Amino acid sequence: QVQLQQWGAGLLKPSETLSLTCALYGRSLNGNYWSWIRQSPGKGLEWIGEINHSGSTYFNPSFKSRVAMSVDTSKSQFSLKLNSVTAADTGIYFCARGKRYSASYSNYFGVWGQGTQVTVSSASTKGPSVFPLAPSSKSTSGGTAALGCLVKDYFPEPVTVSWNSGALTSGVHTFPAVLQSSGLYSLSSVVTVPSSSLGTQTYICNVNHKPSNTKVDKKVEPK
Amino acid sequence: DIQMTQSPSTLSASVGDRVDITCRASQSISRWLAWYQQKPGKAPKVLIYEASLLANGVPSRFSGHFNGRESATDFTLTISSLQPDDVATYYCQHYMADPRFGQGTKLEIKRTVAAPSVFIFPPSDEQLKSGTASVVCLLNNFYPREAKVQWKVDNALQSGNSQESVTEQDSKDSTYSLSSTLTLSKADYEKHKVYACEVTHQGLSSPVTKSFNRGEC
Repeated sequence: QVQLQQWGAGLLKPSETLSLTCALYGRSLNGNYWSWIRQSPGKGLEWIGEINHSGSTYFNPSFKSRVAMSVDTSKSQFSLKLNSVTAADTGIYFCARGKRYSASYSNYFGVWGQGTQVTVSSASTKGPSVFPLAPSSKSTSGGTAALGCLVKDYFPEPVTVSWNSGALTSGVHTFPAVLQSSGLYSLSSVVTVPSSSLGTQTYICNVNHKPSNTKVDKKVEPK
Repeated sequence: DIQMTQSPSTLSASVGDRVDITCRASQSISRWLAWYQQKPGKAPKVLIYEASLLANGVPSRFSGHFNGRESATDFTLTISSLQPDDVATYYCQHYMADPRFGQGTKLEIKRTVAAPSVFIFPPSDEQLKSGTASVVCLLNNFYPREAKVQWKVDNALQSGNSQESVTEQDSKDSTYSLSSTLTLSKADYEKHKVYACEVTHQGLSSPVTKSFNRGEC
């Protein structure tokens, strides 16, 4: 039942400050240091620094000129600030449980937050358009039909797609997002289903673009 | 700092195969080494710490090895018999000083050839009101990953106006899926009739074409 949940703004312009918070459930912060770790496509996994329940900190020297961390024990929360961001700070940022006071050499990471995607860009937030990929006879095969949703023209990442409010998971493929020539992302989510069901089953793609607070429920019907 | 070098960059193996991945520290780190598994879109999960101790919940097919000496620099992660859910990138990390990670090893699964099922989708009327038309070609549940997808409009080969995306390898059946998306202006879409995607793949004896005609029942 021990878990870390994190949040914070994921679109920043260059020179702005990154601010993230992590919340711990199922135990208190006492007894461990708590770390921030990021992952970028070009530099891989990088440890940023750590803090304990008393607010003592130690930072990777590569970040010491720009980083701050704080802790609020009354909320079992801890925070990261990274000043003066550049494109080199785009990446996925994770909080994690680190070393235990009871063991000097124990700074591996056994519990992690879910990650926050941070994009440093001049481009503005934009929510997606959602269009049906309608099943047809040009989309059927030996009793199997394919259908989907095109999630187009949004920024930044990420978007989440579910089907039928989460009730439909078998046969779903949600493609990695790709940047279009416009500079906006697009992806499709598809699912294969019995062609026997097109007759009678409702298929809804539920799209959530949290960066723009956009939600769309698109019904996908044969044309 | 102490730097970690992982080898190989990528590894392909079949289900049931033994797998070895290695990590070298730039100076001695004793047993202060952890191994992680990461799936796309998720946090890493620890597999091994103290170089050879399995973490809770980790299946017995994973093991960690080193020479057992305080001077150790060289470490191995072994999967005795690979399972389909093991497709992932694997990372080492030392904690002899400031934590540092290796660059990762991407583990891919080899399986039998599977031809794609091919589907084509016309643009929606809703989208056409915006001035653009997207046409989507889906290649579903195939292996290996390499495929060629060519678009034709009224049988004229298209270049420069399509993009592809490929899924992560499936953790149950080890297949890939692929989307190819053709972007046209509404005017260009309305002026032409036949829209076709042509797919070449190892599992197809000859290329498959899926097509539709704009405005057909």
